[PDB]
Amino acid sequence: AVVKCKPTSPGRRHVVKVVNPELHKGKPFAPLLEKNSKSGGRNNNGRITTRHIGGGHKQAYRIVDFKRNKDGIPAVVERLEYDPNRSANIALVLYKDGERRYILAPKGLKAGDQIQSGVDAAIKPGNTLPMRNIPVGSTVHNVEMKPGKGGQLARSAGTYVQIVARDGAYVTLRLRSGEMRKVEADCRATLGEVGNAEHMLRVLGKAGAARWRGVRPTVRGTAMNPVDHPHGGGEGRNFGKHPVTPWGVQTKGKKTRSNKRTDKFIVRRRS
Amino acid sequence: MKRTFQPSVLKRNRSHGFRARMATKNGRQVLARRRAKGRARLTVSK
RNA sequence: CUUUAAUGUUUGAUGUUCUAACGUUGACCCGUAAUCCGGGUUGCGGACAGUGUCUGGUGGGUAGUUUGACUGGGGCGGUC
RNA sequence: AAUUCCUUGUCGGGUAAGUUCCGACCUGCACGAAUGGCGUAAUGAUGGCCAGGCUGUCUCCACCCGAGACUCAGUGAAAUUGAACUCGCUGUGAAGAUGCAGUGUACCCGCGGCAAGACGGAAAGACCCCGUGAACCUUUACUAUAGCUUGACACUGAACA
RNA sequence: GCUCGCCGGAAGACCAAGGGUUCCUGUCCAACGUUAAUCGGGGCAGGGUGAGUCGACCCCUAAGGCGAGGCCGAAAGGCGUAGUCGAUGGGAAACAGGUUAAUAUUCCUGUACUUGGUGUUACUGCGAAGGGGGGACGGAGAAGGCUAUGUUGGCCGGGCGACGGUUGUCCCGGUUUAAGCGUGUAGGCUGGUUUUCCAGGCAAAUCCGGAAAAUCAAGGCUGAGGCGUGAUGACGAGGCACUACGGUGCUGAAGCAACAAAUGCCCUGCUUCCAGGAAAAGCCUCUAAGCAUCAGGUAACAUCAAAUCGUACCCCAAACCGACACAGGUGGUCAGGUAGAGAAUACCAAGGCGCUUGAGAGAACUCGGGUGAAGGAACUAGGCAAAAUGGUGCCGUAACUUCGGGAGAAGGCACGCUGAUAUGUAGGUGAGGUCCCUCGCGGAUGGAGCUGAAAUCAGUCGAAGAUACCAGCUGGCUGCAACUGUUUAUUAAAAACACAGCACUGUGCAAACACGAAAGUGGACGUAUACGGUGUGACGCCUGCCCGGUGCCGGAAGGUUAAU
RNA sequence: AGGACCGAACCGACUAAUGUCGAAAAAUUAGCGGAUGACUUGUGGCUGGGGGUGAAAGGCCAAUCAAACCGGGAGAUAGCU
Repeated sequence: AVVKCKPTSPGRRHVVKVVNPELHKGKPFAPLLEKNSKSGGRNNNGRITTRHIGGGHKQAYRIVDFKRNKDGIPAVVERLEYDPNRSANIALVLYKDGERRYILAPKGLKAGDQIQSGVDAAIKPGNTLPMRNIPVGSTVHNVEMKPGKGGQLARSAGTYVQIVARDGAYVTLRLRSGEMRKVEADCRATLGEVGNAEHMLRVLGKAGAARWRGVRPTVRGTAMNPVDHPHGGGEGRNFGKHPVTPWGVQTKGKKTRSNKRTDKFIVRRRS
Repeated sequence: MKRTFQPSVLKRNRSHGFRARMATKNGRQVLARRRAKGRARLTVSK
């Protein structure tokens, strides 16, 4: 529910909250949780290797199942739980034999649905099955790149991936970025787009509402003095250069992909 | 106002004690020169 | 000779298949009550990638320095 | 105009009087559309301007209460200092004289005050220039160079067009 | 010793951090104390800190540290797996009274408690680094039941009062009591109960989970306070004797009820929001190999063990950090009365101090104040500074607006006490009595007693009734920046930075990017509704023309050109 | 409900006066700003010198910062005093 707010104070005026009554208010499922540090955007050396990261609210990791090992066992969806790591909603699912797991929640998947994995599963939103059995021209998500490794593509909320063509050994996927790449046909994928499609409509209204997400303020390069940033300087609002990074690489259009190892698997780029 | 030396005797020993020097290469290199001029209070301890 | 099509040959450029070098930050087994790492089977890549020596280009990202004198103070102008 | 040099432009309002302020005019030295243009309610220890109330801010200060100053007792500093029997004036002089010349005036020494001078004290001027002095910063200054990139050989093999 | 004065959410009382004998006593006054000094945080001699329950040590882990091997690196070394450390966190248990010149939840008196060992007795499957349960958790708000505690009454002692009155509707004091043990309440959570099966919990499992069937509709868990015992004890005002006249010794009354009430407790609850809110052990339960004659398991009873270290004292300061006995700095706990919304402020209690130079004088001048005729910004760069405004209730409110705001806009009227309404109301509280009882810390009714606003009317005093302290100046026009925020510690708080929002652009995961010769980490245990970089800066209207130059992107006809 | 409002603790530092061999190598006094949040605070960690960190001033990094501190090259050099 894209609910605009009433302007009873400054900052509250522009806020939009996506209230969902489908979520569960209670405490999450305990033994599938664990700790998760924040690390402040610093590596093991100690230096800050990623700026603006830090602060924020303390959050706990929910162990989610991407590989979908349980093939053939039917499973029932218990509830939906908010996850502060993903942008997408996750679902607690209970199996026919007793194991409880988490999955990424698809679009039309309310609590009370029936899903399973395996090759003989019906092509219905929620199941996961190897890509050589999914019909060409179908929307999937949680796509693995290597067989039984992951489930990597189409994980953020409201996304999907279109299967296009099958030439025997490989299958073409029109990705979310308008990019068609090929993958090994033995990988698995989960039908239907992922849920929480209205995540994009969150506007945050105030300045502190990005701080407790863990995102610190960013200082423009033209604000600093020229020993810091390669824009710098100024006797008052002077730029005069071409826009580069803080380390002197051009930022306003400069193709930085250099792999040559995965170029054999793609067809087009960002158009 | 708040001066620059707030003592904390746990915090002093962890960074200027004995084993704080002996755990590193250059820290043992200090105590070789500390012994050479005969420092009585050789490190800061007690 | 100017042209051209075929043959023969020499010098290279691409492209396709293979796998045995090599990659694997895929799975599984063992070392082992261990998400490192080593070993093993298999799969996917594959003579690419990546690395070394040499070399063209780029390179204020970084460093060492240069930026003259006369002059009715200096600068500008003019001169040597 | 936070932008207008000429300039206090010109006109209207505000005041007895307004180089500021408000409103317009366009003649824009030298505004202008994400180095954003013009707006904009609320907000501001924000800049300018006007009004009411209020007052020792002022006309022009008066009195009073305490704390130092002041006298006595006890302890007891400091910066500065070539030596001093350390006057005014006109002049002369490395060119603004307690010290030279002329001349005047002035018993010896405290105390409380004030601050004109001793080019007073403090800080080897920071401005200015000089040094074949230094540091940082910038760039299409010069030479380098990490990085990114090209090709050759190597690790590196077969087939096949 | 007598008065006087100041603090009293401290200038009181406890601790941690940090000091290190400064604490107590006898002793001396050279130095030290900004003066003297018989005094002292000074010198000198002695004395002083007692623990199964407080704390450390300890068992457990967070951030993070070291890191066998290992990966990497000219070298030194870097990173990291197994592990092993690291509290600011989680884990067994004690309170009341007394005692010293100096210590105490440590000694003593009284009353308890905890986990172990050892034994014997009773019965039985016990058994892991393994499984699971538990431990175990945010922010905000609303309450409701209570206590600490206060006030009044009763009661008990003591007084009847230096000057007018005061045996009474009079004045002063006291009315205190723990841990534990027993009770399971206000209230909170949850449907229980037995039997069968199963590919889940890296093995196994009677435990966890799952699937049902039957059975009953209850059981269980948590839980402040209350009341019992603890305790016909202890304490206790006041007396009695002695007083080195310091204080000691000895008996020693009442020891109840009512109301008010916490930010403390129930509550780690409960509702509700999104920003989605540590781990591991102790604890409980399940089994593996293993032993199943034993061992071990619980229960009972007797005894044994609980070692070591710290403990004085200061602790918002004369003892710590500031060179000083420096107007500065410093985390936590306790928090009484009257007025007040209140931990503000004012006056006081407990308790603590008068700030280590005084005595005179009453000049200018300076600092800190108080008052002022008439004028009221004429001052000045400028209303800087002062003066003024200030509380509550009701009435009353403009342009504009993003419909929230503006707004406490501006402005008005009423506030003291006394009596009546009403021997103190509305309201809260709740005894006796009476009815139920599944028979209790029960429910229903009952209304005594206590407490008690506020309003209206009638008077009434003063110049002034929000009287003290305490406590907004207001309006109008415009600049800039949307906003709260942040910033030059120590001359700049701003229009600067930020910011939500918008856009361009990079990036398909072994991502771009950053740290690092590298290994590897961060990005991210994320995956384009994502991440990085850049520029603008809410919101509204919009965002024009120019691609030569410079960069980026794409192209291949030709020129040119490196090692080779 | 709220980076809501008034206002102590607490955190901050706009103005004036004082002080300037100070009580103080930045404070006192009379006001002032925030005060449920991008708050503030305790104990312990992490990041280092051409490096750190930075809601960005070239600020801060032990009273030191347009390149800390200590030792060493080193008795640098000094056409200057």
